[PDB]
Amino acid sequence: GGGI
Amino acid sequence: AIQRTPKIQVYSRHPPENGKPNFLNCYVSGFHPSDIEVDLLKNGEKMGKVEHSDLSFSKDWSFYLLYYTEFTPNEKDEYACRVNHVTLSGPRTVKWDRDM
Amino acid sequence: GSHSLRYFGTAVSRPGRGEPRFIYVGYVDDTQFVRFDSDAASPRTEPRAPWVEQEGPEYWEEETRRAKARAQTDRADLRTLRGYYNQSEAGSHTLQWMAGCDLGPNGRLLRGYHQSAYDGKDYIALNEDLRSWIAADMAAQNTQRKWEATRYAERFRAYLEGPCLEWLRRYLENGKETLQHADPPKTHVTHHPVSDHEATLRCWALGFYPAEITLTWQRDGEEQTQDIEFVETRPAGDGTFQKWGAVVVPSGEEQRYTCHVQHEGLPEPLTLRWEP
Ligand code: NA
Ligand code: NA
Ligand code: NA
Ligand code: NA
Ligand code: NA
Repeated sequence: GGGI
Repeated sequence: AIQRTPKIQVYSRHPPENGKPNFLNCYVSGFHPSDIEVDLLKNGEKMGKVEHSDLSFSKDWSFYLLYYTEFTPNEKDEYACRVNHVTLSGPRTVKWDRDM
Repeated sequence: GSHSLRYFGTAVSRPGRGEPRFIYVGYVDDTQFVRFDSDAASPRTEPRAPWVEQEGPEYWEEETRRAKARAQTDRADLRTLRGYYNQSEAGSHTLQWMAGCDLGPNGRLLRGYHQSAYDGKDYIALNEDLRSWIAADMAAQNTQRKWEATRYAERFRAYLEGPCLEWLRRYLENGKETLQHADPPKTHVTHHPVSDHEATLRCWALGFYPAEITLTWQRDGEEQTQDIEFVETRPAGDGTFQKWGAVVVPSGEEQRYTCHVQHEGLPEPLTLRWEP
């Protein structure tokens, strides 16, 4: 992903 | 969070035969978190030249590692695997059994 | 067959002692073929199977780039998660992810995966329909809202639907001689007296690939659930697997017991017995  | 105690199996890659080179395996699995210390023991002494797989994990997210080294079984030598983990109070040692 | 390409990642914070440790691995079916370990001086994504070594310099450059970008984000995520759960600055935490595609016997995307865990517990996973997310708790619900806002599900599905399968087919071709060869188990039964009137029969399955196998004992054709021990399938270290199952039996009654082994490498289910 691109950031939790 | 969740911490899990490693399962430990010690075994050879191929059916053991005295005088026939082989690989001695210690498979630690189902543990969490990932830091773990695993030693292969020959007559109680730590073996050098022990390698291990790259850290991986199973479907429940618990880790597993294979530690292994070359060995040539004979009638006199005893082998074991010794494991330290945060979940373990002191090291846990499992003796190699040729029938398992 | 129904093959899979899957990547797994572990990020472990080391607070007060520098950067986290990132260890990433990739698999086709049950065969590992790449790794990335942040603990080298100049870490690179590296081959771990002979049939990927032929990929050119550009492949390794891009997969190293990918790994480092992933590590950058995992670093940030470990930070974010510590805040979400209002945890102390001290103490190590673990973030894990897994993602990949299954190729269907019909040559199309059969299933997709994208899952994450924090300190060993499910955190957020892509639904099987590949359209939406499943959040374990209120912290993961915040991640879910951000990933909906960036339409991540659709973007990741496009990876699963296209390049994931493309690369999987290429791997399967380049390693067809090992990847597409079902190594059957070599099987036998050993006999170990336990007393003057009982003995252990141990049924072995050795050297098989892929890992999926069933091994059970029967007495007079009935499934045996008492007096038994089975070990979980375990790696031999050469790319194949092992498993055994043992049953304690009355001496003189060994021939009532049969071991049953099923594996992709065996055309029929195998029925075996101890053979003195
Ligand atoms: Na270690
Ligand atoms: Na300990
Ligand atoms: Na197959
Ligand atoms: Na094979
Ligand atoms: Na079969």
